[PDB]
Amino acid sequence: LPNGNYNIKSIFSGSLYLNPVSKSLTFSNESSANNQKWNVEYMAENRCFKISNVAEPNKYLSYDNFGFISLDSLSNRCYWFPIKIAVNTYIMLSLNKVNELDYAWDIYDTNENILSQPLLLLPNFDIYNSNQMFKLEKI
Amino acid sequence: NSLNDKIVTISCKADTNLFFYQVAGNVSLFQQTRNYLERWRLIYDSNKAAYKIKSMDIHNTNLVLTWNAPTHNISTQQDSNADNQYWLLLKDIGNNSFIIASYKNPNLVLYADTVARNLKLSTLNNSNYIKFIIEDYIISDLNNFTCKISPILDLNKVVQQVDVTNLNVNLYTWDYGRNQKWTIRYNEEKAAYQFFNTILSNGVLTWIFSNGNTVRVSSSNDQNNDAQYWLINPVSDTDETYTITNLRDTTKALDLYGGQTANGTAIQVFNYHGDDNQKWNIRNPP
Amino acid sequence: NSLNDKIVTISCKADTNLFFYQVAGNVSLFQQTRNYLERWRLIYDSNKAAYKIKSMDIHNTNLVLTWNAPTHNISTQQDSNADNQYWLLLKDIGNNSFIIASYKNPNLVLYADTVARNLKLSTLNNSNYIKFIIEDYIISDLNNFTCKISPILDLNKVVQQVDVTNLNVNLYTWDYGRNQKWTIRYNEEKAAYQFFNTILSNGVLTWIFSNGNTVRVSSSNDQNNDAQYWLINPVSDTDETYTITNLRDTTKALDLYGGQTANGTAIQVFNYHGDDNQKWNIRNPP
Amino acid sequence: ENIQEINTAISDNYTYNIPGIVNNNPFYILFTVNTTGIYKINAQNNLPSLKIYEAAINYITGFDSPNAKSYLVVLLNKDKNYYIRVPQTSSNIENQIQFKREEGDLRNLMNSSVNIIDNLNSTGAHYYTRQSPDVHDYISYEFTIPGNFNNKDTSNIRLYTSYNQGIGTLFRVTETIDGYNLINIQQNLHLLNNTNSIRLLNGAIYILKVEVTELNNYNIRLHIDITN
Repeated sequence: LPNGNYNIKSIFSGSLYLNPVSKSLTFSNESSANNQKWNVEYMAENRCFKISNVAEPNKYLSYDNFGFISLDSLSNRCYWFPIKIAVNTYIMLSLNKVNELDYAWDIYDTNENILSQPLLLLPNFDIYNSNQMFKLEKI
Repeated sequence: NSLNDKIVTISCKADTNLFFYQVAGNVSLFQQTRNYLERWRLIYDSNKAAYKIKSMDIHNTNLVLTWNAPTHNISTQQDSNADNQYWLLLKDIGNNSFIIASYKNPNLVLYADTVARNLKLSTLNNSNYIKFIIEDYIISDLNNFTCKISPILDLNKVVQQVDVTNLNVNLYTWDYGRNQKWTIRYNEEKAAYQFFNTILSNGVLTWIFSNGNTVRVSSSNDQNNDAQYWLINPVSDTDETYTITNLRDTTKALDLYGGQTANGTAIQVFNYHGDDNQKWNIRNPP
Repeated sequence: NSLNDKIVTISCKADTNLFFYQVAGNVSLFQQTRNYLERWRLIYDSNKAAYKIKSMDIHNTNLVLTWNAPTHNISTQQDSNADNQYWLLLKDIGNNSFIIASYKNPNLVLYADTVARNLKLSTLNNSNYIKFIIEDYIISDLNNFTCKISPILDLNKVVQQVDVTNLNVNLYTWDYGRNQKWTIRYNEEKAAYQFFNTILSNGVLTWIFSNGNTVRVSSSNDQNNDAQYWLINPVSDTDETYTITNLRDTTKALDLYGGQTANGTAIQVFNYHGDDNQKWNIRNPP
Repeated sequence: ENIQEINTAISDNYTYNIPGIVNNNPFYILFTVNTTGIYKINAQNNLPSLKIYEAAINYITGFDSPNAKSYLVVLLNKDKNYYIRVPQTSSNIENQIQFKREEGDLRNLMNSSVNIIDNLNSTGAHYYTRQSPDVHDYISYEFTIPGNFNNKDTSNIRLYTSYNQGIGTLFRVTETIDGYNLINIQQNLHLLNNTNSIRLLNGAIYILKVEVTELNNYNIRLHIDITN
């Protein structure tokens, strides 16, 4: 996964884009703004990726003590371990085991509708959970 | 078809002195008010198997507990019957507490932020911060309430025990005496209340069916007497007014002898009639 | 603790014909067997406020439902009282079903894969795949069970209705007729059962209390007669033997007249003493 | 045919730049590995395809089809020598040969060339002709099912051979920062005139590893017919 700026999308929708809304992360209508742009940087020492918001470049995708993905300053919670499962489809694990499991970005859907859902961090067991699949589109 | 349409208070297992409190669209956690600001009607939708939680606010009558998805915030918004306004009420058996999960995303449940005094969300875990006590508002208001009890025919009079040794019960003018105050206790098992007189450690208001129609207080370490127990029913469209019916014989309401607003008038039971010497004001002693 | 030590079956809200079934450490979803392979003892720990779900397997006596962390798989493993062997039983009120959450990680709950016919852990959603029916195993076994009923004094004879027009109930040699078969139905509200004779549509075993100790079949569109309803209590050490007591007066037990075993012998009610003529085998019709 | 040499024994990672002045001729690279292990070897964009030889000199794997994309996955012993035949770059852009030690699932692919298939844009018939490995030797194919991926949309894939009999193993491919992950989804697939279809996810990547069990033709021709 090359370094650079990406849009981030759920496989449930090709027209909804990851952005912060208050302290949550959600997928929204295309804005063409910096807040839908994500700077992916590989970290050689731990073989993971940190992912910062272009609009707020000192804030990274992280997670809180409540099960939500968040946008925070750098910490070991900001390291993501992706599993590429298709062209530019990924499962995004936290680098750290959480509650001694793999945990992954997870977006809840109601009949494939994700509007207004917050992105959460939930257990991962395999590569087939649709709610854990995300598109990284270079742009 | 058990909680549906019930008006309840909701308090925190992590802090039983904090209740869900609503003012102008804002939901917080606040001490007990015994008024509509902390009352909620549970409105069941049978096809969703989930509930709307609706504020009994007398000014804005259409506000329901709402998750402001995708944020961490909970507020009250106009009822639009939206998924973010429905909640699964999951009773944790053995614990007698509830988890309250969002219908819109059942992985997320209410979390009591007791330091911030407001509501948040969390995935499920074992902490007390996601457990809640849901109680019929009358029980909630009266349980462990220390009150004074007045006939509506003379508010300045009061049901009293006579003294620490004379365990008889008569009417007398309010003088703030401990013999004139009652700590109400709800017994979840018998689904009824007892009135503990505060001049005794274990003296409770007891219908002495033996001498027919009369009422004294006596020891509460007599264990299985269902005349030591009472039912309290709100007189319709009041705030403080109730009927008090005895457990052993629910036709037998607590009665002010003859309607006589006078000192020393006997307190007894009589057959129910909805008639004014059988209505009572239960209030905080000023 | 109202569930502590209870023996239950657990079936799928998604497919009520599928039950949790255990053999040699494997948990699967299987059709009803009415035997120990589908029975589980709920074991409460008050400190954790969570339950072990212990298989009633007769050979391996210490197997409990276990989450195979970090995978999403479930199995039965030896009981070591581990957090991954404890479960929160969360009753979804109004839906009469349970969500069963891992105590080790309540983010995850049991999910029924009805096409692989096994269980896994899953995050929450609003589907019936995460909802289960937990039922006392006797109610589970007998509810909607079409049976024949025999006195233990002679298992070759059955309690029968005489014929379609003759509503009397007597003892006769088993001949496979529908007047000799009964469909048991549990009434949720009454917490009691009826026995519908299969030769009729709405005819139930009834104590004719206005005629002393007589029992006959009569119609079940007589609606509030407790005399139409029965308690069915297992006899210890036995798989098929029950005492059957009348809901109107539980001291009245289904009774074989005299303990006589001849064809035609009366079936009646009598004061309960637990003699052999008040014990009944409820069995599959061969 | 100028033989060049990587004098230093390579380990884990190595990149060798084609001079460019040797592109007008088939040319060889002599090398050895620091430690015995399974290596992925390829040109810059898997182009051109490479051949590898053991040094007696013995052909191991690889072929020579012009404009055919491929990479080699081979078990290399630190005791022996190895030759890489690079074919004619009839286009004077400078190429690079990449050597990488594989510690993960790609080890399932030794020893074989993996053909990059990139013309599966639709339903219908497709086939691919390469020089056939001898009996018990392997040839692999990495392809992507046409369509957009949604973990639901799916196509019927008929995989078969024309003349040679072969046993196929089908893998599902995912990728992390550490290279490929492989899920072995099918085994023992008899390819010669196989009439069984397989439903595979649209937009997903798969690898078919084929073991030649009967050499009836100098070439092996793999058919991937797609229906919906």
